[PDB]
Amino acid sequence: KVFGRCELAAAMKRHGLDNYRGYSLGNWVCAAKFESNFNTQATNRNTDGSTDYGILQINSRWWCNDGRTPGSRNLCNIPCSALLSSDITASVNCAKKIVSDGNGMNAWVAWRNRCKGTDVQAWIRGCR
Ligand SMILES: [Cl-]
Ligand SMILES: [Cl-]
Ligand SMILES: [Cl-]
Ligand SMILES: [Cl-]
Ligand SMILES: [Cl-]
Ligand SMILES: [Cl-]
Ligand SMILES: [Cl-]
Ligand SMILES: [Cl-]
Ligand SMILES: [Cl-]
Ligand SMILES: [Cl-]
Ligand SMILES: [Cl-]
Ligand SMILES: [Cl-]
Ligand SMILES: [Cl-]
Ligand SMILES: [Cl-]
Ligand SMILES: [Eu+2]
Ligand SMILES: [Eu+2]
Ligand code: NA
Repeated sequence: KVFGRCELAAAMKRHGLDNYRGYSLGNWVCAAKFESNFNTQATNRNTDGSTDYGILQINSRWWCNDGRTPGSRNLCNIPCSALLSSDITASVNCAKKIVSDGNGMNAWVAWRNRCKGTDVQAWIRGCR
């Protein structure tokens, strides 16, 4: 599923991402934009051979099992394929663990590089 901007914002908010670990809603929407362009079906290989899955591009090196990432952990106890669902419940639940891991949203390199320090509130501009 490709989410609308305000649609995804509404969904993330309902799942409790709004100011989760102090990260306001726009931070989360902004991250999704540059990780997946709002597409729950997005997958991308990383150089280390792990794969990123879903709206928030959650890595198979640590967070989910895809069965082809050697020496990896499945810390959200979930098959990676479940992060591609049009229901973002699993991604959001997993993202809460990731963001709580110590470095906050810096875990998403694209967030640090493209969202951090910017006017992220614009990402929820006009949404109810
Ligand atoms: Cl957009
Ligand atoms: Cl990740
Ligand atoms: Cl694996
Ligand atoms: Cl393969
Ligand atoms: Cl290896
Ligand atoms: Cl594990
Ligand atoms: Cl599995
Ligand atoms: Cl949803
Ligand atoms: Cl933090
Ligand atoms: Cl990670
Ligand atoms: Cl990441
Ligand atoms: Cl800005
Ligand atoms: Cl801006
Ligand atoms: Cl915001
Ligand atoms: Eu990646
Ligand atoms: Eu760690
Ligand atoms: Na894994």
